Amino acid sequence: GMNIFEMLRIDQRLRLKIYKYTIGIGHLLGVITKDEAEKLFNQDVDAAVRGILRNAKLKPVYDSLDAVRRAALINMVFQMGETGVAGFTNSLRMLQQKRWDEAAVNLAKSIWYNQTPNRAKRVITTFRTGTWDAYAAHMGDLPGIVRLSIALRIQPNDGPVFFKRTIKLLTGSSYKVEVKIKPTTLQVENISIGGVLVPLELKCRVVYTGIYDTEGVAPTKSGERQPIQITMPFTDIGTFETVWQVKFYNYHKRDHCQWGSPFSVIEYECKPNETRSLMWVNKESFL
Repeated sequence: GMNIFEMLRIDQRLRLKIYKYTIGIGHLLGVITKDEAEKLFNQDVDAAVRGILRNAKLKPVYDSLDAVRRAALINMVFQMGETGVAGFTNSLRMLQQKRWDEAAVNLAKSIWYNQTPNRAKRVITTFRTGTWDAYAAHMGDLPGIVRLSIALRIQPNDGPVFFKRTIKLLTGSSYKVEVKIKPTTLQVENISIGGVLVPLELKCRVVYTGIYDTEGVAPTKSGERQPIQITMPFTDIGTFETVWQVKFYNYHKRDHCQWGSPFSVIEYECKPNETRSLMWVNKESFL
């Protein structure tokens, strides 16, 4: 009995305070309650279906679709409005004609996909298959988002780190690590960086610090890069894990870690889940 309401609860974060303007479960436009957000959400789903049915470009497609694929169309209209979705002229035709694979391929070429690829890929799987397969692993998503940032500075002079995205690191060195987490109540004890354990201590988003030691790390073979696993368990909400692509340089080639594109921080948007082996890592931004 999965349905559009639960689908949108997975795809659209809930906010009780205005944010860019927007509030509730993606209600476009200063503090509302949970029940009032839920009523607004139900009204907004209603408005999306009413907009489909009034629109001469969307109603015939909607009518022709099964209940599951109808939810995918409502999801798009909820996200971007009736007029925007009615602009998907070719894909709509493909859906009406039961050309599920062509529609799915065409929808993924859109700027919509590029702007919100995780949500778009789920919506597209729903159109393609007429099943809720793409939402199965999101059963149990926690309602909130986790934001965390990781920054490195080379000691002793708080020096910058550069990419070229391949991060350029120096062996035989010490880096100050800063991890900033929202919400501030979340707790971590350690981050592992390529198998190097970095104990983290809270100071003062909430800010954790440690020191990442690269003494004894082998330099990367010339013209090659390498992944390093990044792992940070949280106390209750699961484990953050990702890969960085890095090149390690020795003392003689240290000039390579003095030039390039700097990154002050990498920002991650994550979504915890009750039972998934790892939190969802939805966005990574080098800044």
